[PDB]
Amino acid sequence: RLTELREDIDAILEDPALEGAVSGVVVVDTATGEELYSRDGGEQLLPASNMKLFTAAAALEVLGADHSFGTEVAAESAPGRRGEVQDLYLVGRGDPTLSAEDLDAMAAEVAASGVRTVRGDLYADDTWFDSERLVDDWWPEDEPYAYSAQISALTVAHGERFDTGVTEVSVTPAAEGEPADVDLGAAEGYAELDNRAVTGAAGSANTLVIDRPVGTNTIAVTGSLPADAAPVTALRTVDEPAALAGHLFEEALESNGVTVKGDVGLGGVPADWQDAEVLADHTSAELSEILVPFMKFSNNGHAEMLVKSIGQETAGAGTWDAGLVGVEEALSGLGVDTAGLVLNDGSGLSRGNLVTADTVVDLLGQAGSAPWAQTWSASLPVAGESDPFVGGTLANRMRGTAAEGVVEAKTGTMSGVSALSGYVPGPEGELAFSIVNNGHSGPAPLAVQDAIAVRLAEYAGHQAPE
Ligand SMILES: *B(*)CNC(=O)Cc1ccccc1
Ligand SMILES: [Mg+2]
Ligand SMILES: [Mg+2]
Repeated sequence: RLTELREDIDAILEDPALEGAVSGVVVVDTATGEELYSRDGGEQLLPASNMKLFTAAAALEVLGADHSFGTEVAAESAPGRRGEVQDLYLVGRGDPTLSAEDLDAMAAEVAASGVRTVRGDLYADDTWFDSERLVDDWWPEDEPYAYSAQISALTVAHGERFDTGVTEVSVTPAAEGEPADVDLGAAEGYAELDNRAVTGAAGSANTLVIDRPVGTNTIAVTGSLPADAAPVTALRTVDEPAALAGHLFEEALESNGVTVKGDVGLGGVPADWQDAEVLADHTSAELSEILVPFMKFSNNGHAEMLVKSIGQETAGAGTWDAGLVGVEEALSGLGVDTAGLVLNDGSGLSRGNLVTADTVVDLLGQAGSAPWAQTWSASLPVAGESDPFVGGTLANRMRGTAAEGVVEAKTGTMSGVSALSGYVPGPEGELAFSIVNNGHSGPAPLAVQDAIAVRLAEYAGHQAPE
């Protein structure tokens, strides 16, 4: 029975899609610790987004399932009879899920506290983290896209997925020959527009490009939207997430009757304030809840914020340097052997990251008997599950197969790197597996990843639902 399985997995790895590819494959029955499969379990490989497994584990260890994040508004002193304060400070402390609406709720609190005029400047304070926005080796041609958003302590999160530091751009065709209409979303009056996009003849070719040219804050739109095309929308990153948080907050104060006479800028709360008057605050949901939209959709912004939050917890330094030492420690503390790990970021985006697959499986072991096991395993995408907040990055994979509704795993794909790692729970035993692929040159071996995962779910004692 165990011998049959071993051969099958051999055959699934004969796939011509894994040509020129090193491939780490490890499976461990978790109730015994018996190794069911190993091939190159100790080869170091880029993990892409599976690196998040490591980050998420550390965040629960260091910050707690119970941990929550805060944002505050501060003046040097409370307002008086005339309802005047000088400078105002929006201070964010690494909340990954802060909305425009939470900003509006805070704006109303500022109004309900009796401020009617900010006479000075409004300052965006994100100094709870350092201002290194990007990891060193992340690719500049990549910076305009959501998963590559700049990192900050004070970032406005968009939508129910809480994609941070981005705005939504919408492009609507007009009459043929006229400029397309461009809508910059949140970032209106913040980010510059360069619109060269035009409406083309009805049923012509869509050639629309939406860019943020490197090292600018300008949204350059080019190409031709067909008169009859549906409205196009895209999430693009902005430069300086906090500053936009600031912008959006002035707008909210205006909408809540509180006038600003000054400027909106980056600024830290001065040291020489004696006892700041906190005029408004917001608390995020708890980590265990935030884990869900982070892990299901693989949120890179969240990953890195989390790392910088670990560096604040273990050292009081919202820094990649400190947080990464933080994660390594936490994993070690977990009983994980971190010899093969090289940690260069929390999202997996960096090509300096390295893992081995024994290591990943190891992590899955330890995190499995952890006090916070259920909140951990509940954040993993569940194969074939159509509801986006259950399925996640596995929603439209392994449908109609024994894997559907059972296999919980994290995904991870970029050029030449793909990974799948997680649990196959079943009647037989709760299995834990890791599949990491490097070298391959065509499409990502998702078929292969699937084949294995589906075999395991059967080995564990599941049948395809029909
Ligand atoms: B974690 C699931 N995400 C992805 O597969 C997209 C991604 C993100 C970061 C690194 C590689 C791939
Ligand atoms: Mg605006
Ligand atoms: Mg089943």
